[PDB]
Amino acid sequence: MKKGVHPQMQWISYVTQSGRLMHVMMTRIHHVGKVYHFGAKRQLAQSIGQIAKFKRRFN
Amino acid sequence: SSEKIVASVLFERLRVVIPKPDPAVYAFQEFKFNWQQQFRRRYPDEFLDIAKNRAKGEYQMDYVPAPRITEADKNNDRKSLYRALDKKLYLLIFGKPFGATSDEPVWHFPEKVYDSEPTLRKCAESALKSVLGDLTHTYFVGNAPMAHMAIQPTEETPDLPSYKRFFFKCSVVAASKYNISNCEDFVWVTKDELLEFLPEQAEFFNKMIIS
Amino acid sequence: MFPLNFHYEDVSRQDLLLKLNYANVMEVPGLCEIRVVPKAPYNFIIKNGKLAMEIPCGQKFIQTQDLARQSTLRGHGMSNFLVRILTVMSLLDFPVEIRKNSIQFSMETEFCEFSPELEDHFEIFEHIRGFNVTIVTSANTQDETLLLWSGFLQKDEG
Amino acid sequence: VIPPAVRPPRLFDYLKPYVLKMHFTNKFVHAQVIHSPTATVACAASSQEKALRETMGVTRDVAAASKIGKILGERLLMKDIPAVAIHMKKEQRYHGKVKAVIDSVREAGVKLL
Amino acid sequence: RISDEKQKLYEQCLNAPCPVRSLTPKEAEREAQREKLGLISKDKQRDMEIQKKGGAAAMGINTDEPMRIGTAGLDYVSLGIFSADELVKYKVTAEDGERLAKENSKVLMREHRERRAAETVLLNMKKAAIEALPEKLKMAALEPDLTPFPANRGMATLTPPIEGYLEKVMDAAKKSSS
RNA sequence: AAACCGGGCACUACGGUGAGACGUGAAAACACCCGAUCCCAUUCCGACCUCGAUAUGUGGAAUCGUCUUGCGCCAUAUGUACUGAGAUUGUUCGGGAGACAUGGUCCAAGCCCGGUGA
Ligand SMILES: [Mg+2]
Repeated sequence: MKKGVHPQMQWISYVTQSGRLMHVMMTRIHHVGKVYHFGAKRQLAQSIGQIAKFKRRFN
Repeated sequence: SSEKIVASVLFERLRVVIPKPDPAVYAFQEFKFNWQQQFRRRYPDEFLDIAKNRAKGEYQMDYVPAPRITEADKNNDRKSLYRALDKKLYLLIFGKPFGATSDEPVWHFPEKVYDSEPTLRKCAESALKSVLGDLTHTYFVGNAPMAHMAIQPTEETPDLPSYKRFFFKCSVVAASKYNISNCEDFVWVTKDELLEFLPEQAEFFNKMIIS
Repeated sequence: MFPLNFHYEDVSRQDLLLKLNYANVMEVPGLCEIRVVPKAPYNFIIKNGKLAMEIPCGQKFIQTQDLARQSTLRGHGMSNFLVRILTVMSLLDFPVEIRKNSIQFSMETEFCEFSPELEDHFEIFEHIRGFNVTIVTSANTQDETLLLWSGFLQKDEG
Repeated sequence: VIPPAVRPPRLFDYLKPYVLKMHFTNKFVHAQVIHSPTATVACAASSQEKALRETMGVTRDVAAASKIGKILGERLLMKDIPAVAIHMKKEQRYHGKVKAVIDSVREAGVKLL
Repeated sequence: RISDEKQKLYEQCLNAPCPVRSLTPKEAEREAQREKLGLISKDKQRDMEIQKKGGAAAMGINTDEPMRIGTAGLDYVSLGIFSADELVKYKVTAEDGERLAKENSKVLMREHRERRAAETVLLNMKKAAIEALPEKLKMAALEPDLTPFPANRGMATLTPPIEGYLEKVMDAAKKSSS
């Protein structure tokens, strides 16, 4: 690693969906390192089909 | 002639937490972080003020990490998959294995005697199914045995026939509790405790099991 | 110490040794480097696009002649970047493609939108097409690369 | 490209028959002075020698290279060889262990040609 | 519109100074000759602007109190991984760095060699177990197991799962989904 | 001690340079496996190189051996092309390829250091 050439780093914390605490490094873009929590927001998308629309409409 | 192959299962729960590192490794990593910061570019305060100027307080919820020492560790609670989180646990069942040294129960692994099945992995899966009930939270590792033992009769037990015992590996996937049946008693023990449970087979299991 | 390298040394290596036929333990594949390149049309001029590559990589890119940009991550920087990538991959169903020895991954602005450390300073990553992330393994077979990627991608929901 | 065969420098006005060559491994450092017309070792010093592998702690580092260079320079002055010529291999630069050996030989009182 | 002030701030980030200026010895003599001639570089002027209002200590660098690994209140002592008395004490200097680096190399090489020896012994016993099988079962056992790893298996981290954490998060996600 | 083994230099295309298969890490040697604090390396990166660090792990990459071969290279035809001298308008006396074809990949072998033998 060349000196005087790379950005400063920062230690932050990751919390997974089960509560496990992990320390990772990050480019220093905040004043202090912060704890970040990860949710279950997998965000699956469902579209109602034509037959399903017909069944919910006229049955 | 020589027949009755035995397939054993080394049922495994991996480490839940990372073990404590060597203090010199931690000291060097912390020094390496602090030393390289002197020669790295320090972003101005105005760029950090993009986050600081909207660093907004909330109703607030403080996070408390779970301790690495559990109540099962404090109570020495065996049959529990929640103790010795930095180590690995192994399942022993208490009953009668294939060997006929006596009619008294002894600690052992889940075995089954091979009869006609296409693979020994099928026999190990049947042996594990006969103990835990279902293979929903189990993961077998490899079609090959990890080790084997050839048991030959000696000058003091000429009644026991010759046979080979093959060990297969299986991992606990996500279940912290299992319904253990077809046995009298069971434990979840580390490598050192399993070596203490098996004082006569410790020289083989010290090599079969990586600490 | 760090969870990714410890997971590789303590879990994945022994399982790969038991699962595949290897002559010696130095034939077991691992991780060599991570290559980050931006997706093909980009401005080359704005400081926004340069700071949008410097921040997630953690090290300065090389700009050759102004037609190419590249960042190569090795060692603990590679492991740190990879565990940051793999944690955010638990939040969506990001697609990856498995090469003979490589794992190619597209780091869109949607990926930066779901990074909790990059929720703020998101004006950096707006109007940026994204980056191509190449993960190079020391595997001689595509099946070995697929097994290694399945071992590294672990989530608590399942 | 195909690498060309390495040739010794061409004779211009004088012979200069003593050539210093250095070799370094993971464990030991070596320095041989070669008499080119006879292809014989005029003088050699290494940390692998029986009389030298115990008189120094580390036999592989820059300090070992400096000690071996000083020993070789003293041995060369003992054999009445006043000057040597330096030969570097493909990977060798004037840096580190090579620099340590060359500087110790020059400091011992041997001229470099 | 698109802010030129924001682009200027990002340029200041890309050309940000360091707490201490490191010079190659070839470049250090060039800077000394420039000082003798009376010429001042822009980076030298910025470094002198830094040093007149402090220095490395004003830019978040101090030797006697190094920054710990992790965020505040979540260091290795606070998590119960390490005790306070079993931590190696050091300063941020090159003299301590040589000692820590050499000891780190020794310890890491020893641990790596122990792991590789254990894996080699296990591989040899696996080959011995394969070769001690009947022919049909040996042919069946020699096939590679290309079954992918289960994603539901975890990865060891610095802290175990909390008992009422994953269930609550999954129940909230399921209730918000329906 | 006189042989052998490892490394460095030297010799060298029959000794070069590729490919495949099989082996080999001698109580020693070489390399790798490990790290990036200082030197050094990177128009980003311990990838290369460098500096460190290895009671014994590995010969996966390279490095050593054994065979099989491909290009080459060496030796050798037989015939022909071409050609020097000479005019039976070249009836003589000489030289002699390239491409083929046949074999071989030898034999011999110096100095220093370390190890085993001693
Ligand atoms: Mg011819």
